[PDB]
Amino acid sequence: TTIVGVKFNNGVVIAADTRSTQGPIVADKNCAKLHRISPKIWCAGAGTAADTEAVTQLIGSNIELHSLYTSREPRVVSALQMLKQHLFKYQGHIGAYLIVAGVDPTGSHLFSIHAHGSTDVGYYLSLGSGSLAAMAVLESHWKQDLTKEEAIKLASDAIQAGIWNDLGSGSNVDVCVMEIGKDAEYLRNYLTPNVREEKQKSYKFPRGTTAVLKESIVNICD
Amino acid sequence: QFNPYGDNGGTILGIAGEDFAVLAGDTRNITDYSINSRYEPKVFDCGDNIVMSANGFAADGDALVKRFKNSVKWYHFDHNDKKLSINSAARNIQHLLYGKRFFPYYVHTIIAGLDEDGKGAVYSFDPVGSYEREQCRAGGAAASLIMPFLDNQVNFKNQYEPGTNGKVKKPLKYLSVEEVIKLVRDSFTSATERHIQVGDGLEILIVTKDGVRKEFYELKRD
Amino acid sequence: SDPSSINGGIVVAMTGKDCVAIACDLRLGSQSLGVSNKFEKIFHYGHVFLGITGLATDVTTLNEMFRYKTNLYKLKEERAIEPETFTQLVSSSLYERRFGPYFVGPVVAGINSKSGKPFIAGFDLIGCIDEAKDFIVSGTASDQLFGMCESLYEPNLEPEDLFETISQALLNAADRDALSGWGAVVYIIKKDEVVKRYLKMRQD
Amino acid sequence: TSIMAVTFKDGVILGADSRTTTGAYIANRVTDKLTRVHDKIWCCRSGSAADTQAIADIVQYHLELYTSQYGTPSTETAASVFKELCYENKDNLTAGIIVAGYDDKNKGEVYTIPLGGSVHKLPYAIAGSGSTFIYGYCDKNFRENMSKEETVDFIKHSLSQAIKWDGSSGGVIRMVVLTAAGVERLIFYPDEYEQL
Amino acid sequence: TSIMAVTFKDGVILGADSRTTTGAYIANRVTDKLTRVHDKIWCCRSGSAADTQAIADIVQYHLELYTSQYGTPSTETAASVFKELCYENKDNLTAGIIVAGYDDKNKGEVYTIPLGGSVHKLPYAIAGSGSTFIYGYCDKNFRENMSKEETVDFIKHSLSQAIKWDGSSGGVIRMVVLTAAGVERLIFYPDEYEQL
Amino acid sequence: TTTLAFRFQGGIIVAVDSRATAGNWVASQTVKKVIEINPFLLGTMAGGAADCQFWETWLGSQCRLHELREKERISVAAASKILSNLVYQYKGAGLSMGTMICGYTRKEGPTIYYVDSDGTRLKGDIFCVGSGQTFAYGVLDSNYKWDLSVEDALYLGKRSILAAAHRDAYSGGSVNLYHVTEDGWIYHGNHDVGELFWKVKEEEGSFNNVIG
Amino acid sequence: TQQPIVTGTSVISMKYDNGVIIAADNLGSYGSLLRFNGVERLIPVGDNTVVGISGDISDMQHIERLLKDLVTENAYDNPLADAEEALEPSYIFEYLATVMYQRRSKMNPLWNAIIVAGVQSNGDQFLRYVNLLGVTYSSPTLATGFGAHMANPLLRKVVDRESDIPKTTVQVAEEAIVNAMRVLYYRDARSSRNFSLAIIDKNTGLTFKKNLQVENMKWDFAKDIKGYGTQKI
Amino acid sequence: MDIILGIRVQDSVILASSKAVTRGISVLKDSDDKTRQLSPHTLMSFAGEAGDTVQFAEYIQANIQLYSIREDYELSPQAVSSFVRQELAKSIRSRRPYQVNVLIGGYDKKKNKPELYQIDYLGTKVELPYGAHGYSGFYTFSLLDHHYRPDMTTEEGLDLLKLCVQELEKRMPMDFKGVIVKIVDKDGIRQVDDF
Amino acid sequence: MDIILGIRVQDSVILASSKAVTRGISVLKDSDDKTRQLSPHTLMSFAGEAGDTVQFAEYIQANIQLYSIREDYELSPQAVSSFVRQELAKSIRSRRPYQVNVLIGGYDKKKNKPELYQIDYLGTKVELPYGAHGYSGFYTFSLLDHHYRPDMTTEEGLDLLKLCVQELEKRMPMDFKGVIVKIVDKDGIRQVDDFQ
Amino acid sequence: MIEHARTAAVTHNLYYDEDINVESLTQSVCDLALRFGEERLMSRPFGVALLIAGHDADDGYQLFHAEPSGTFYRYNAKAIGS
Ligand SMILES: C/C=C\NC(=O)[C@H]1NC(=O)[C@H](CC(N)=O)NC(=O)[C@@H](NC(=O)C(=O)[C@H](C)CC)Cc2ccc(O)c(c2)-c2cccc3c2NC(=O)[C@@]3(O)[C@@H]1O
Ligand SMILES: [Mg+2]
Ligand SMILES: [Mg+2]
Ligand SMILES: [Mg+2]
Ligand SMILES: [Mg+2]
Repeated sequence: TTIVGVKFNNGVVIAADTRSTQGPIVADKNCAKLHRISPKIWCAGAGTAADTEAVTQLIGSNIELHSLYTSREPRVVSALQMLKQHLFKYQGHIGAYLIVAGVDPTGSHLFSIHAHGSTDVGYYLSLGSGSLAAMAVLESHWKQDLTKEEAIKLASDAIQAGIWNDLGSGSNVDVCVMEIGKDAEYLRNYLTPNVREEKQKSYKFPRGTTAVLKESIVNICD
Repeated sequence: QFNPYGDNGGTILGIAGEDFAVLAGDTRNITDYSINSRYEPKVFDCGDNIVMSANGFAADGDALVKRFKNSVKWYHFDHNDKKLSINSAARNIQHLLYGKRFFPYYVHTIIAGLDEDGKGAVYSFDPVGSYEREQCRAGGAAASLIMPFLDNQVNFKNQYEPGTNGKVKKPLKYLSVEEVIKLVRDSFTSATERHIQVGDGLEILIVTKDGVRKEFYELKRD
Repeated sequence: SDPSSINGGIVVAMTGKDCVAIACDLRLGSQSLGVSNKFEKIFHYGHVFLGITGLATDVTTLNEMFRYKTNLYKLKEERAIEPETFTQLVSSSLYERRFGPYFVGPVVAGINSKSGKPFIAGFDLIGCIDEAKDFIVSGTASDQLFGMCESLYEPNLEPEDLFETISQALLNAADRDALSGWGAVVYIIKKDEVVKRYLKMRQD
Repeated sequence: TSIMAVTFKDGVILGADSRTTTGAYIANRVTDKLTRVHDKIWCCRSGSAADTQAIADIVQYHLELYTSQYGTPSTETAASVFKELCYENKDNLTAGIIVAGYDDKNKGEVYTIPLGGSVHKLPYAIAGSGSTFIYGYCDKNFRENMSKEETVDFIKHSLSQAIKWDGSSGGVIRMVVLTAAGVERLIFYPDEYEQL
Repeated sequence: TSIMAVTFKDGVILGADSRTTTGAYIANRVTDKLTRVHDKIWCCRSGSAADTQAIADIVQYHLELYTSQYGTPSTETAASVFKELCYENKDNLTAGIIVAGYDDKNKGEVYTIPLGGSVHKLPYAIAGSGSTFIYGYCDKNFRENMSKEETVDFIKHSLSQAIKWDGSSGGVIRMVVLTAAGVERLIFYPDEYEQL
Repeated sequence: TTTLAFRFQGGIIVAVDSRATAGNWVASQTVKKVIEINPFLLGTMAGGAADCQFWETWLGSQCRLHELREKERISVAAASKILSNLVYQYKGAGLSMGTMICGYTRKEGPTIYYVDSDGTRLKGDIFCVGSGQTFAYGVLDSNYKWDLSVEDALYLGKRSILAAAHRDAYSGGSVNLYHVTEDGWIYHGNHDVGELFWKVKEEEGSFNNVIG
Repeated sequence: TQQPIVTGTSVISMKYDNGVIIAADNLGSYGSLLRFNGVERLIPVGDNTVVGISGDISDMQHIERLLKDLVTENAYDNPLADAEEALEPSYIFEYLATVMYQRRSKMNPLWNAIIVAGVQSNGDQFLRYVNLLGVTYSSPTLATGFGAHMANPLLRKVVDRESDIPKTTVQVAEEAIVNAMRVLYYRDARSSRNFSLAIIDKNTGLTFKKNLQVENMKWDFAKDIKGYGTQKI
Repeated sequence: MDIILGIRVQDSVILASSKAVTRGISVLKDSDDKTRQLSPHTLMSFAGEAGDTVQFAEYIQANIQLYSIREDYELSPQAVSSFVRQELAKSIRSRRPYQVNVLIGGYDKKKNKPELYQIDYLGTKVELPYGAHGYSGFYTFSLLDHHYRPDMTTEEGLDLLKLCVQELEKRMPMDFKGVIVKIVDKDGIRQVDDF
Repeated sequence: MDIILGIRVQDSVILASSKAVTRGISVLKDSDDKTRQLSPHTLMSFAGEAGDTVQFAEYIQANIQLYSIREDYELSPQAVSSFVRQELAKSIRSRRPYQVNVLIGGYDKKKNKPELYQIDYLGTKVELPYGAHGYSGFYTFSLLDHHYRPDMTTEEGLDLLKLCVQELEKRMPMDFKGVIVKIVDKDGIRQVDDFQ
Repeated sequence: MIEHARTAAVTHNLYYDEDINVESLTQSVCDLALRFGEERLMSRPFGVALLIAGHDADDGYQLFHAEPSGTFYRYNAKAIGS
């Protein structure tokens, strides 16, 4: 997994790969890792995928309840504090590492949360297996006062570095942009550089190839 | 604390034909979740129409290949430049491997060539030298992913004649060199798709009664 | 001694043109010793199908619990549960025991009654949803099934062809696994017709 | 991690580095290791980032409630809150915290709490991984009732030596000055303290 | 144990403490941690007393034989002998040795050899348990081509701070000055360097 | 792995499977677990694959050496004890081999020896070694008779290997069957377990629990 | 050697149209302590080979002595030590790799990762790697430690395949190497701002630059970072 | 361990259980009935950890008897097997789980059919024509798979169990001191006088 | 373990040895003779680790036969017992010791007296009227201590051993598949045709 | 000499799963001849000549004369002795 977040002058972008692996085996070649805590607060996950998904959904539900209670737009600091307190409560046993970006009434926010309950703030962040490779791109190409397209390109290039030079990442690149004045735009498969080449032969078997002992219709209706 | 063994990934496959043999392997060499090289060949021509690969610990593989090449050199020197038969090479490799029975070469070995009758031949060796001649054999990381596929398309396993209701099995045939090349490329593309340690490139050595030729094909780099 | 490898078994689901398929092995054994050749792993709730691989007792417990939950769901909503809703239910039920997990690998398959969309999904022992459109695999021969599927599959398969493909994949993966085999079943699920066929394979 | 707090005639100054590393990889090189628990009561944290952040958040909550109920807390009160949280949960916490405050009654005060929850009031306190490398220098270069400029220089030199020798420390030197005039944040970049 | 060696314009000076402890008990409080391997080549020892003593005895034997055969050895030669003995037996040795010598050609030289047998030539070298506490001070107070008095003062202050902070060091500060004039042995008692 | 050997009036019957596994992954099903030591001596490969194969081939070389030195066929006891002494010299070093050396000599008649990596050397009449030794033992001990014909003894060995391959998960692939008389050994074919199961089920009326 | 003591961090190297470039920091770390500076980890052998060693510094000095002895032995009874019969990079590599694999096989390895970079007699660029396990691999970009994780992506963006080597200039390769050194200094706790860099060009020869420093560092944005989430001052 | 065998012949279920309980190097008893009559037409044989077996068996027995008294009705063998499987599945993840393996043999009067269930200490239930717990199966199955016919009579099943017991007495490293054999049919549960 | 029993009657020594060899969960053989005729008037029964038993027994047999051939004389049972005890005592401190327990039954023709020796894998030799190796003694002794009389005939000793075998077949968790019984008297070593 | 020749033949068979060539066997035997002198040496050279006949697939039928001089010759017909 390779996830990155980059803040630009008018908001924040996050990006991730789309390769979920069960050990050395690729389980899903198009697993979206960008989750939605709130309509304009998103987060990329790494580590125990089930733990990340579950804590993100729980904090998103509680944040939606909080917004319906306070009649105010959700805030990134609130999701940050709730995630951090829960993770610290379970003493890192929830193996979730998140890069949480968002736009709220207070502005743009980009943070990172670790499984044990620590949080970091920065303009560019990277987490996951390829987090080093992506970071190599970031530290090489990040500057203050980035434009939207500049930050998008930087995040996509960091994710591409994680895809090419890290065995834990690959496939496509998902992006989510959150600008101050607009809605959040979730570009699923923003870049698809790993299209599979056409197979050398078709393996459509001639019907009747498999030996069948007995067939019986099963009534699914009631 | 010093572990004298390491894993470099990789996948090799050898298919024996009627009048030819083919030994192919991915050109990717890795360590943990990082890529060490995208073209470090492991399928070597050792002369006398004998191609050899020892996939696994790259150091042990290189050592075993070097020792076998030296053994072929000394065999030519000591026995009137007699050509080394593939079965003789297999027995010599068994003895080489079992020499380090208690410090095994952490490599699965596959050699390919032509037998004394001019037929294609492939021999497989476990790390300590248990050897067997087989029609098709894959070894390495994606071995578990390729060996069943071969059973379905090389030996026609579980494939029965259409319309015979599983009474008559599929008639076995000798696949052409083009067919085995197709099958090898499809196997390696699928391995690149589903295995993180396979990709970058596929190098095929084809041993016919006219000698050894090469065929290189690009693979996905994720 | 691995709780997922004491009893053994394999399940694989695939999709095609307006159809899905879900297949499983029929083997149950105490490691080396094979005990039962009639342990089917594909259960059905309404028009959704669930194949569970892993520790057999957890498989049966999950089957019973999900039957319970789907029955209560139908009694409350007065409608049959859809594959996506059941997938979410399986994920939530699995994660509910995150620190005391069920050593299983559920796989859901079906066709959405209202939209006709073929839908398959997989899970790990803690409920991580793996929603692939091509195929989902689980069991002791997960790697062999992965190879067979990534090699044989091509999208938009008719039921009679998807059956052959999934059956060949399951058989050639089970013959490469010592803890899988002893029979196999394949369900071909269409919008209004679901057929179940027992396969003939090696009993070793 | 290299942290310190020094009391000078006008108040107190906390100083720290900005390098938080997971092993040998610099996870964050712009970390703000100076945390505010009250308007003029700050803390330098060392050790488990999660533990230190949780302790600081709980102390800030308790001090906000104390402010709302009984007025401005003394530096000693924040020190005791930190001490309670660290000592009672010593078997599950890995945090060493220096607490520096300024109140017109007691001037400026510094309390260091190492592992175990012990609390020690000191004129100047140093802590963290790099502190071991500047124990001598500080003891040879510390004076009481210093001025703002010389106290900043002392903290800068100490943290520069700590960063130079301890690989676990680095980045930029951040200082927080608590005086009657208020709270001032100073930053010194590597191109400045490396040439010292 | 706290040991160091400093090169000044007239030659070199080795300095050490005198506290050898078996655990928390001060086994010997008058230990002579400065050992002579040649007339103007000495070594400061840290670590396993048995290992350091055996290494020093074997080095003294080899240097005596070198003197008998090929004349007076260079400081680098004794450094290389120490390096061989430590590196080849790294799996069975726990010793860190500083070697300081004076020869009219190269003036004074200092070679520190830590664990593992690596040899590093330095203008001034520090080692031992207390060294970690004086890494900063020394780097801030060391200068090249100092005078004899200034070198003695530098070593005295560094070892005094190390003794103050490191409990494994203590006793009296022992120094050996190697110059063209010869070998001088200096001792400084606690009642002197504690007030520094 | 399941290997069996038993002596009867017609000679010796040897029957092995062909499955080699590394855990749950069947590495191969074309393994030859009967090692043709020489035209008169056979060995069963149960245990460590490379260990058994290498050391039984070395045993064959030593038997050829003995025949060159003494101008006389080596006795089954002699070769079995050679292998036993070798493995005892390698005892504790990590070898794992449970093999049966079977032969038919003029002095000894039909003779079967069990030699294991622990140095145990046992002359016997009915021996089963491997993960599925229990199943073949059951079948044989139930249906064994010294007065069996060559055909019936061959079928009994094949059926015991079949039962083992069915129940045992680590045994399977194919059945290799050998018949050893005084004039040497005779190969009686390689029978694929997949088809042999259905044939035996239809002809024997057995394996009723399985449906086909 | 069973446990490294004084350790050397990353080493980086790449190929360009006319040769190779290698670089390494000048830091000897005593674990977490940045104990020694000015420790040269690039060892030149002749006018066509540079060996970059990362790991146990004692074993690095042992390899230095071994390389010097190899040069001395190749000088013996060799009137062509100046020309055809001079030490080629491939010879030095293969020797070091044999030594490393032997030390591994004896359960007493040289705790090092070595990158041999040079130009052969025929002008071909030689870049190869060995480690304490004896593993050998060659790629247009090669790095050790954190180098292999961070510098390799940046350097591969310049030369992803062999076909990119003829197009890459010496200036591009040197700039990429300097950028990789800066990135390592950013995100490697055991890195040093002072490093050394060797360029082996089949035409220019061996250029060895010592005492180089990381320049043009971006640290201003650190002033805007406040707290770890909710804090503002 | 202890020998627990079961076979399902036409209109009957035969259960065999070792008579030996040995703690240490001394065989404490050679006449142990490792079965519990759950209901007049359902018997359960048990083996495993000392103490847990008898406790779990008597607990299940009490529960089944209470159900039969409350509803004035005998639960089908399938229902009893499901109940025992749920009990064992709840046990496996408890503080101290039950390490007991059971064979349930019953005669479903509603179907007039014999039913045999094998359940382990983990809660793995299977309905099989022949079943065994422990190492016993490792031998017995090989015989049964060959000599079992679905239309077998009760005497044929007894002879088959005798062959299995002979094989166990030959190739087992332990002397289980014979077996107690019980037959469950439409007329209830009876004990073979001598096997 | 394997059952190894021996009794010494007025004019004979009777040895009982298990017929069962079991590797794993399968009894490989039910007719195993766990004895080796060392000399025409001296037999030795053995039990213990697989392989070591037969190897040690045949080694002792070869040595005793070589001595009897060289000196044309049969060594007394005491000499053979001392030799095997010395062999086992040398074995215990070797790299891979012999884990074999033996009972030696002989008839000293020079004394015309029966003699029974018990030796374990450690080299602990004792001359006893009745002896047993393994758990067997834990039962058999209790019988023998009551039912053994020095003037017992060979038939009385056989009946006593049969009673011991019955008790073992009753209260042992193992089926040793009967015992092979051998009688050593003035006329040599003979085997009882049937003992059950 | 005969023992060494037999051992070399069977060892080449074990190592290469093939029959040793006649010339190779004759050379291996001759290699022992000059291993004499004053434990890699013996007291005296051999006092016997050998006619080594054989057949291999490479050179067909072959006859060799092997002397204690370590030298061997291929004869179409050779007589040695009195
Ligand atoms: C073949 C007929 C009967 N014999 C078997 O059938 C047995 N061996 C095998 O399959 C495979 C062959 C193959 N090509 O896979 N051997 C290895 O892998 C080798 N292991 C290795 O190199 C390793 O250490 C790595 C961890 C593996 C990559 C050789 C070896 C080494 C030490 C051993 O103690 C054994 C085997 C061993 C002994 C007793 C029984 C078994 C063994 N090993 C098992 O795996 C098995 O259990 C199986 O039964
Ligand atoms: Mg890949
Ligand atoms: Mg990648
Ligand atoms: Mg199978
Ligand atoms: Mg089977």
